[PDB]
Amino acid sequence: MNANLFARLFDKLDDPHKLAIETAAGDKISYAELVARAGRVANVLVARGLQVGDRVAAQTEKSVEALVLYLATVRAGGVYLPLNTAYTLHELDYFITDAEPKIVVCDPSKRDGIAAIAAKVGATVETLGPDGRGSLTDAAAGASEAFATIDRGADDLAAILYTSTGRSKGAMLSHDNLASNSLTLVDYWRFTPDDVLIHALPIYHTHGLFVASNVTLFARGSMIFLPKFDPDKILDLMARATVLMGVPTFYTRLLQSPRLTKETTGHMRLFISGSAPLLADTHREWSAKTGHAVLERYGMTETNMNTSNPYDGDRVPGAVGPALPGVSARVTDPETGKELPRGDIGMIEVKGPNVFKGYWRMPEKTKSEFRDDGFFITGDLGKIDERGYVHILGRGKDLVITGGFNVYPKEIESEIDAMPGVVESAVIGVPHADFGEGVTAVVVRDKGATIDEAQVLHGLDGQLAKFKMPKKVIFVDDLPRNTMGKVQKNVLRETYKDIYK
Repeated sequence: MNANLFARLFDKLDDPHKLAIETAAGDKISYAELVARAGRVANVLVARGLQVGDRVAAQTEKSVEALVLYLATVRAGGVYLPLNTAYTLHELDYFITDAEPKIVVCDPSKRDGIAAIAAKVGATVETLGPDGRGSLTDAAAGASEAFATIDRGADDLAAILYTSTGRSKGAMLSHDNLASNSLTLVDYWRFTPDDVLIHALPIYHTHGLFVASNVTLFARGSMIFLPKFDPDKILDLMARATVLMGVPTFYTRLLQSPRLTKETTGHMRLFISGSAPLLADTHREWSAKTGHAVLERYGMTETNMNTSNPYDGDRVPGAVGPALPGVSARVTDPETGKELPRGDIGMIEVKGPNVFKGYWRMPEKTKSEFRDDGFFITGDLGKIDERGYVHILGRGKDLVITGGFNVYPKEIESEIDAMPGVVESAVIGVPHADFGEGVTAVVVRDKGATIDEAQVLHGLDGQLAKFKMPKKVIFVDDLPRNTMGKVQKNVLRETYKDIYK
């Protein structure tokens, strides 16, 4: 039947009156109520000139109404284009010009400001504020709820999400890209209609917009729709929720709370982290304080989710799990494009029903990033181990070259980080008359941890090829980090420039 994501989500409901969404104010919206809301908004969009295939660009603060706009856009056969709330009027000009949306929805504060930009591409402007009120909401109230969901095929567009070295690119995502991936995750992450997801992520990125929302809705579960992340509120809610999706900072911040215990997390079923790697130390602490594991998973705008750690059993250090059902992952020589033996490091490529359709109005870039056999070149370097787990090892800028051989610091860092007493390691290359660069590990230990330099080197023995062995292990109270909290390896290289003199 209809491949329209809205139809896949809402066509057959056994229990339409069950909770879909609890708002931050505590309002309850059933599945039936959510569908009706979407019907009213879809009627407004069509009334304002939205035709099948047109884009709706939306720069909205997070609200249930903003989520409804996404659903309504796809229902009406439109292509939903969320835009980071951080974009200035000048920055919006780029996206609106590139995408040529028919409708632009923005905060009431920008209404008159975006008028000229919108007029340039022939778009109509509506508004939606952080409270979910605005011209869109005014109009929807007076619109009919009945709407015939537009027929769409698997490969028809549902959304465009822009990426973050060149200009920002519009990733074209199909109905089946979105439906296939979240349906796969419902099963892989063992969701049921009894699940309650704490939703504290932005909805202008893949994670909060698609993964959290679509997985919950395909599962027939519900979400508690928070406007933003707040450690105390989340702790509050865990007593009556089952799932949390977050990013590492969620977990590290939560860990800083005396409130975090086995009891306060006793009701929870599943914790997931994405976007950036969790430290092994954080995995360990979370497990020690709460009794729970935290699942990690590899994904990106162009591919949705590619892998996930298994629901049951072993996390592998440095890895984010095997390819999900339906998804193919491989590692290739970055230049020649030939697949490498398992365990060798190269370019990660993925193929599957999750992979996007290309970049909007950028045919040459689209051509260059796909192999002849349909695999998408991710830009990420890494390896796939003999167990099939994917290890992401960065994007190549941090390369160390020792005795003429390439070394990827993350490969070594994950092994050291997995050792008891280790908070975090940073592997760098500094001048070494014999090897050009000497592999060097700089390690933060737990207060009073007993692990020493010899123990780290012994632990690495056998785990990695000999040429990758650090020549020295240096212990420090902390790592230098930039204002964004990223470890500064240039600073480390300056500090330790003379260690092999």
